[PDB]
Amino acid sequence: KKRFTPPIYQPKFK
Amino acid sequence: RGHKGERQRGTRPRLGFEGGQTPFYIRIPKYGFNEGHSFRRQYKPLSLNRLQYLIDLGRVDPSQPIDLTQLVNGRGVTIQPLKRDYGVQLVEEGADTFTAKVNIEVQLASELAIAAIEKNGGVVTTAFYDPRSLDIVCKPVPFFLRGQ
Amino acid sequence: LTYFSARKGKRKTVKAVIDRFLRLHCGLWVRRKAGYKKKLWKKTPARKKRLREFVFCNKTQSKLLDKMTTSFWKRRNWYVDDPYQKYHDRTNLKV
Amino acid sequence: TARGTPSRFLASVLHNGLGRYVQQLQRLSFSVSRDGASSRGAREFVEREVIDFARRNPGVVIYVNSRPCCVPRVVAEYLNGAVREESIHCKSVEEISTLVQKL
Amino acid sequence: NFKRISYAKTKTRAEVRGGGRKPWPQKGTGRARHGSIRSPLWRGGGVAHGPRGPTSYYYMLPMKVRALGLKVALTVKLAQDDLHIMDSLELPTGDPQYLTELAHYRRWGDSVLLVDLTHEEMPQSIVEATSRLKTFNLIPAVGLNVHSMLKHQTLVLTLPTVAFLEDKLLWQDSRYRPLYPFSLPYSDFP
Amino acid sequence: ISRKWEKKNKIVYPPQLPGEPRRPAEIYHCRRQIKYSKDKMWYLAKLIRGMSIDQALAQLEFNDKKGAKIIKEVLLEAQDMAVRDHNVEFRSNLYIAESTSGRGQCLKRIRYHGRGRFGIMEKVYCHYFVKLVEGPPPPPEPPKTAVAHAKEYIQQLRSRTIVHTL
Amino acid sequence: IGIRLTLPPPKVVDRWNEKRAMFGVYDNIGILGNFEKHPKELIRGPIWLRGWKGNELQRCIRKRKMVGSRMFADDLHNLNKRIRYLYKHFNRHGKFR
Amino acid sequence: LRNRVTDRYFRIQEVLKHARHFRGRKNRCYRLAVRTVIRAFVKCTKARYLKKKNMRTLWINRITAASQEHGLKYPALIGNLVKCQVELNRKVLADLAIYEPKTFKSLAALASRRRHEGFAAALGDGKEPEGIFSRVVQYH
Amino acid sequence: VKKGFRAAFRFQKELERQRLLRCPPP
RNA sequence: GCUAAACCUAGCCCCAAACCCACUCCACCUUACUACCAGACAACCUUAGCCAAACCAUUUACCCAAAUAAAGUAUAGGCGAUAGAAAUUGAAACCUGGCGCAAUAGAUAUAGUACCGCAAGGGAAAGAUGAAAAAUUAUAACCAAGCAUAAUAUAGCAAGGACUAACCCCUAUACCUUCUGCAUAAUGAAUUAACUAGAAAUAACUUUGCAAGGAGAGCCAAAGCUAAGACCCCCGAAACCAGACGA
RNA sequence: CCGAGCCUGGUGAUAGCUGGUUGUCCAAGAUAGAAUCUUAGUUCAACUUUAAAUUUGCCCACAGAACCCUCUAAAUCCCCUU
RNA sequence: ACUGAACUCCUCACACCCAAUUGGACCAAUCUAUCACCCUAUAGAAGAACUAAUGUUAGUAUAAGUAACAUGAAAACAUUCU
RNA sequence: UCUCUUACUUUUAACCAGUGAAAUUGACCUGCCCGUGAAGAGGCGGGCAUAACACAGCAAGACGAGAAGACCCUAUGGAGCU
Ligand SMILES: [Mg+2]
Ligand SMILES: [Mg+2]
Ligand SMILES: [Mg+2]
Ligand SMILES: [Mg+2]
Ligand SMILES: [Mg+2]
Ligand SMILES: [Mg+2]
Ligand SMILES: [Mg+2]
Ligand SMILES: [Mg+2]
Ligand SMILES: [Mg+2]
Ligand SMILES: [Mg+2]
Ligand SMILES: [Mg+2]
Ligand SMILES: [Mg+2]
Ligand SMILES: [Mg+2]
Ligand SMILES: [Mg+2]
Ligand SMILES: [Mg+2]
Ligand SMILES: [Mg+2]
Ligand SMILES: [Mg+2]
Ligand SMILES: [Mg+2]
Ligand SMILES: [Mg+2]
Ligand SMILES: [Mg+2]
Ligand SMILES: [Mg+2]
Ligand SMILES: [Mg+2]
Ligand SMILES: [Mg+2]
Ligand SMILES: [Mg+2]
Ligand SMILES: [Mg+2]
Ligand SMILES: [Mg+2]
Ligand SMILES: [Mg+2]
Ligand SMILES: [Mg+2]
Ligand SMILES: [Mg+2]
Ligand SMILES: [Mg+2]
Ligand SMILES: [Mg+2]
Ligand SMILES: [Mg+2]
Ligand SMILES: [Mg+2]
Ligand SMILES: [Mg+2]
Ligand SMILES: [Mg+2]
Ligand SMILES: [Mg+2]
Ligand SMILES: [Mg+2]
Ligand SMILES: [Mg+2]
Ligand SMILES: [Mg+2]
Ligand SMILES: [Mg+2]
Ligand SMILES: [Mg+2]
Repeated sequence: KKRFTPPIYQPKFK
Repeated sequence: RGHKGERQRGTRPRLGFEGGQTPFYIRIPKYGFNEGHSFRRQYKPLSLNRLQYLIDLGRVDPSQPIDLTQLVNGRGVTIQPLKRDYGVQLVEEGADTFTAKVNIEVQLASELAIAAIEKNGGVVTTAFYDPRSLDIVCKPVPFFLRGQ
Repeated sequence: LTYFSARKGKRKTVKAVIDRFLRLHCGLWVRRKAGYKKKLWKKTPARKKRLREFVFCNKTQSKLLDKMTTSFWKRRNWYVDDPYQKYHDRTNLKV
Repeated sequence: TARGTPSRFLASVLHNGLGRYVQQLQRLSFSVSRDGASSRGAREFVEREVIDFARRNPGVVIYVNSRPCCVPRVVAEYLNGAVREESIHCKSVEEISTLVQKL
Repeated sequence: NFKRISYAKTKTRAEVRGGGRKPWPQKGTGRARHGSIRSPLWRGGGVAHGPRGPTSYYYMLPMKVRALGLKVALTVKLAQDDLHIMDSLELPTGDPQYLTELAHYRRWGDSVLLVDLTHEEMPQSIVEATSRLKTFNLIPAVGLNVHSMLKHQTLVLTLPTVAFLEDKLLWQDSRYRPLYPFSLPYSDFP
Repeated sequence: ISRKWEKKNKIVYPPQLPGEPRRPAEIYHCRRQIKYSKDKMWYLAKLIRGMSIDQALAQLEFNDKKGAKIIKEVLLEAQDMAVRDHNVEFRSNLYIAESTSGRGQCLKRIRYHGRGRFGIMEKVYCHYFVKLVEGPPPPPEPPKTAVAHAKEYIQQLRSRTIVHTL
Repeated sequence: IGIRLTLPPPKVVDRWNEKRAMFGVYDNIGILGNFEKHPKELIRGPIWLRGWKGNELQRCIRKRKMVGSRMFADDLHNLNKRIRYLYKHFNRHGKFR
Repeated sequence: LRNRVTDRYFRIQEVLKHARHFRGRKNRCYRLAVRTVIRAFVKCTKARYLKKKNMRTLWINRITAASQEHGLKYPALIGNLVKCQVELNRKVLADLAIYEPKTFKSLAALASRRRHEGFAAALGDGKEPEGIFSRVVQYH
Repeated sequence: VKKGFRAAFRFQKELERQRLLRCPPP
C-alpha cells in the first residue's frame, strides 16, 4: 500500500 | 519468574489443563459417589467410654434423664443442626467396663449398646427429632431469645 | 478455577470432580476405571473383572483434586449406613 | 585502587626501635551518651575496662566527656600530630576494647 | 494495629481523567510505542501498584491470649517494684500540685496510671486533680489494657479493682467452650 | 540567576603596614544580558586577555565585530570607575588580568521547516566579565631555550633511583 | 540536584497528648465488662469495613454490596470497572496455578 | 509519593569519588563512571598475580645479567646453588647482585666449583672423594 | 520537597566539610 | 563563576455526619444573548461487544432489596469453562478524622482557560526573599549535566601493576537483552534530575495460646482447634461492538 | 493517514509475541521422555531446592542372565567383602 | 638443566568466583508506638532502592557557529537615477 | 546526445559582519598488512607506521542515517472478497 504517516506539531506554548 | 513464555508473562492455563489432551478429571466416567449427600441423615457417634467418662468427671448427671440438651450443656457432643445431623447415635465402643445405671434418649442405638446399658439397670429409648427441633433442643437459649 | 468468586469472594469447586470421585478422610481419592461399561463383548473376563474395581489414584492427582475442591468436601461424614465407612480412617501406617 | 589514592614509603616516625620505644598515642577522647541505646557498649566499657586500660599504659591520656550524643565517638591524637576519629555506635564491649587496643 | 484503618487511595490508569485515544499511531512515526497517555510511565499518569482504597487491619486474637497478656503485664508490673495498691483513692485538697509532689516524694516516676472501678464512684478530688495533668490518668477498671500499662511507668490499682481483676481474669481459666456468645444468660454467668 | 561579580567591588582589606608592598588595585565589572553568542564573544575575550588597557582599546576600535563595541564600552566605564572610585591615579596604568564570557538566559522560538516539521531556535544571550589590575602589564613568558631543556633532561636523569629493590 | 540545602524545621511532637495518653482505653472491654460489647464495635471508620479484613477484591465487592446503591455515578462506574479488572486479574493471570 | 528516596546523592558520590582521576566524561557522568569504576576494580583485583609474576621475572632478569657478568649462565647458577643446600630465593639473590657484588662473586665461584665437581663426578662415577663442596649434610 | 531529616543533616555536614576545606582556619 | 540549584503552601484524596442548589435591571430555542403577529410536527422500544472456554458456533459474575452464617450447598451448564440460590438465624440509637500527598506528587486545573480540531472532542505548563520593599542593603557563598578560568604532545575500551616524575614500561576484546554461542559489523542507550514495574487463595513450615476439645453463635476434630508471619509484575498491537459528529 | 471515517465508552480489550523488571553478602544448583489443532506454548514424568523420619546407598566376586542358521566385539545386569 | 598457573607447600585468617530456580543473614530513605536529641535504638507498616523498556517530563550538549536568511545606487537624507 | 569537450553570465560556492536549524550521537586518547574470531576487525595475535593542530574537496570503509523489511516464514493474531 501507500504507507505514510502525518507529522505531529507540538503545543505552541512551549 | 523464569525465562519468557506463559510462565514469565503470567497467563497460564487454568488448574487441571493438560495441554489439549483430555484432562485426568474428564477421562474417568461418572459414578454416583456423592449422589444424594445433601439429604442423607448423619448421626454423631457417642461411645460408652465417653459416656462413662462424662458421668465420672462431674459432667452430665445420672440422677436426671439424659436427652440431647443435657449432653450439649455438658459439651460432650457438639451437634450441628445444619449439615444434616439428625441427632446423636449411641454405639458400643466402650461396652466392657461400663457401670453407670443411667437412662438415656438417643437417636440411634445399636443392639449391643442397648444391652450394655440395660445390664446395669437402665433405660434406652430411641427418639426422633426434625432439624428445626434439632436447632431448638441443641441450643434452647437463642430459641428462647427468638420469641416464638 | 475461580479463585475468588464475584458474589461472596470465596473459592469455588469443579463440579466434575464431585461427579467423578470420592474423597476418603485419610487423604485418598477413590475413582472408577475408565471404560468399565464400553465394548464389553470383546474384553476377556480377567480384564472385565479388572475394570469393575474401585481403584485408588496417585499422589499428585490427589493433590490436584484437593486443590480443585473446597474444605467442605474434606470433612468428616457420619452417614447412617455408609458402605465406605471402614475405609475413612487409616490404621497401621508407618511413615 | 592504588593509582587513585596517595602513597607513602615505609618509615618509623622518630627512630623508635634504635633507642627507647615510646607509645605513639597521646589522647583518647570518649564521648558517651548518658541515655541512649546506641552507646550501651561504651557505657559498660567506661564502667568496667577503661580504668584497667588506663593503668595498663600510663603514657596515654583518656578523657570521658559524658555528653548527650546520638553517635558516640572516640578521638585519638598521636604524637606526630595526626588525628584519627572512629565511631563506637552500637558495638559490644569486646569490639570496643579491641578497637581501643588497636588504636 | 487492629483499630487502624488507612485512608490512602491513589488513582490507577483507569480513573485518571482522560487518556482515551492512542497518540502517534503504532508503525508510522519514529517515537516509542504508546497506547494511551496517563499510562504509568508518563508524567501525570496513574500509579501501577499504589495503595487501594480504605484498608482495614482488623484481626482478633483468641481471648485467652489477651487475658494472658493482662496477667503477664500485671506480673511484670509487680515484679519490677512499680505496682502500687491503694485502699481508696481520695485526696485531701484536690489541686494537682499536691498529687505531683506526692508522686515525687514516693519515687513513682513521671507517669502513673491511676485505676478505679465502675467510673461513677470515682471521688471528686481525684477527678479535679487529674483533669488538668497530662501525665496522671484516671481510667475505670473496664478500660484496662496492655498498651496503657506499658506506656505508663508505675500503676495504681484499688482493692475493689484488684478483686475485680482477679475474678475477671481467673474466670478465663476453668471455663467451658462458648457454644454461643457470653452475652446470653448462661445460668452461672452474670 | 547568580550575581557574584558585582559584589567583588565591596571587599575591604585591612590597612597595610609601612614595611609592606603596594598591593595593587583590583576592579571587577560586568555587563549582563548581551544579545550576542558566547563563543564569538569568547574570541574577543581571548584577544584582550593579557594586554594593557590602551592597547586593548586600540585593538577593539578597529575590530569589526558586534561584541567589540560592547567590550569597548565596558572597558571605558571600567576605566572610569577605576579612576574615580577605586583610587587608581594613572589612567593608562591598567592591564586586563581576567576577561571571559558566560552564557546568559535564553528564549525559544520555532523554525518552521519545509514540511509539517520544525526546530527549536534559541535566542542566545551572553555575559561579559572583566578584571583590571593597576600597574604595568606583566611581560609574556619567554619560550624556554635549549639550556633550560638540557637542564630539565639532566635533572630527570639525576632523579632516577634503583626501582623494585631496597 | 535533589538534596535540600537548608535543614528542615524541627518537628516537635507532644507524646503526652489527649490521644496518645488515652490510646487503647476501652479496648479489651468484652473480657472484663462481661461481654456486653465486642471490641470490633469500638472501630470507627467506613460502614462497610467495620470489623472485617478481606482482600482487595473482597473490599470492593463488599463496598458495592453495602454502599453502592447510594454512591456517585462516576464512582459506581469506576467500582464496576475495578471489580471487573480484579476478577480478570486474580482468576486468570498470575503465578502459582 | 510515599517514602521516596532522599539521599540518592551520597551513593552517586560513593561511586564518583573513585573516578575523579579519569579522563573524559567518565569522571562526571554517573552512567559511565559506574562501568569504568567496575572495570577498574576488576583489573585491580586481577593484577595481584600479574604483580607477583612480573616481580619474579624481573628478579630472574637481574640474576641472569649479574651471572652473565661473572661468566656463568643462570640455570647453572641456580642449580649449583641449590646443590650446595644454600636456599636463597630470587629476591635476595637479585638484591645481593645489585647491592653486594663481592658476595655475589663468591656465590658465583661456589656455583662454578660445584659445577666442576659435578663434571668430575660424572666423568669418574665417584671414586674416590665424591667432591668436597658436595657431601650434603644429613638431617634426622 | 522530599520529606525527611537524615539526608539533609548528612548533606549539611558534608557542606561544612567542603566549606572548611576551601577556607581553612588559622 | 555563568547557566544554575533549594524552599512551604496554594491546594487536593479517602471517610464520618448531614439530603443539595438555583430571577439586582435587560437579553437568551430565529443566525441563542435579537422588544413586538395566524398551522398549530413532537417521548414512551431486549443493549451489543471485547474477553474465557487456550479456536469457536449454546455458554462468560456486572442485575442496585445493609452484615455474618447456611454456602460456594441444593442446583444450571458443548454437565465444561464456569454460573449459583432458597428455607432459617440475626444486623447496640450520639462524639468535627487520617502509620493520605505536597508543584513531574495530590482532581486535568492558577483552567476545562490558552492552544488543536469545521464538528463530537482532546487538552497543558507554572509560584518561591522578607517582621517591615513606605528597607533595594550586600551579601551569604558551598552541590548535576554544559562551558570559562585552563586547547593539543607518538600507542591504541581510556583502566590496573607501579615507579622519583602525568605520558613513556607489562596486562587488559565496554554494559544489558536474546542466544548452543556476541567485542562482534545483532538489538537498546547523548548526558543530567525526577517519576517508572510481584497485588492473592486452598494446602504446607515456624512461633504463641488451649487441649479431647478449639474458636466472641455458624466451622473443624481417631491431637486437634484459633491467631500471626511468609507467596504469585509493567509498557506495547492490528481488531469488535454501542452512541454521537461531519458533503 | 478509507478493503471501510472520525470522537467517546466497554478499555488497564487480548496476545503462547518483543522489550523491561531497581540494596549488600553467602550457599545449593544442567535436562531419559510421553501427550497435546503441538513442537515459539502447557501438563505429567527426570534433575535441581527446603525441612523432617528411617536405614542402608555407591564401588562390587565366586555363582548366574534361551537362542539358529555364519562371525558376534568394547561392555552391561545382579552382586557377599572393601 | 632451566623457565613455566587461582595445582601444592609456606606465615596469618578462612561462609566470601556458575545460567533459570531455591534457601539463608543483614540493610538506606519514610511514617507510627516508645526511647533518643549534632541524627540514633527496639518493634509495626509500606507508593520501601534504577548504568538500560527506539520509556514520560524538564535542562544542556554533539552535529555547529554548520545548513539557511535578508537592504537597488547616489545624496541636501528636500530629491534624482537604473 | 556523442566523437571530445571549451569559453562567458547568474544562482551556487570561498573570505568579512549579524541572526541562527535539523537527522545523528555507548565512551573513544578513532592508522596499515597478514591471520584469527558469531564465518568481512581501528580496539585480538605478529609485524609496519607514528610531534600536535586547523582550513577546502572526494565518497572506499564505520556491515553510515531517517522507516521495530513492503520479499520469506510463524501466530489455534486480524480484516476485505467470493
Ligand atoms: Mg525478556
Ligand atoms: Mg521458551
Ligand atoms: Mg491466555
Ligand atoms: Mg479511560
Ligand atoms: Mg491499545
Ligand atoms: Mg498534571
Ligand atoms: Mg496524577
Ligand atoms: Mg610461579
Ligand atoms: Mg476464547
Ligand atoms: Mg499539577
Ligand atoms: Mg559542574
Ligand atoms: Mg600500550
Ligand atoms: Mg569471544
Ligand atoms: Mg541489570
Ligand atoms: Mg542464531
Ligand atoms: Mg553493536
Ligand atoms: Mg533482533
Ligand atoms: Mg541507537
Ligand atoms: Mg457543497
Ligand atoms: Mg496487556
Ligand atoms: Mg506457539
Ligand atoms: Mg528480541
Ligand atoms: Mg555455588
Ligand atoms: Mg486434539
Ligand atoms: Mg587451593
Ligand atoms: Mg508506584
Ligand atoms: Mg517503587
Ligand atoms: Mg535517575
Ligand atoms: Mg530512532
Ligand atoms: Mg531511559
Ligand atoms: Mg558567518
Ligand atoms: Mg560540516
Ligand atoms: Mg550559503
Ligand atoms: Mg581479515
Ligand atoms: Mg566498530
Ligand atoms: Mg543502513
Ligand atoms: Mg520486526
Ligand atoms: Mg499451533
Ligand atoms: Mg484465530
Ligand atoms: Mg477473534
Ligand atoms: Mg466487518
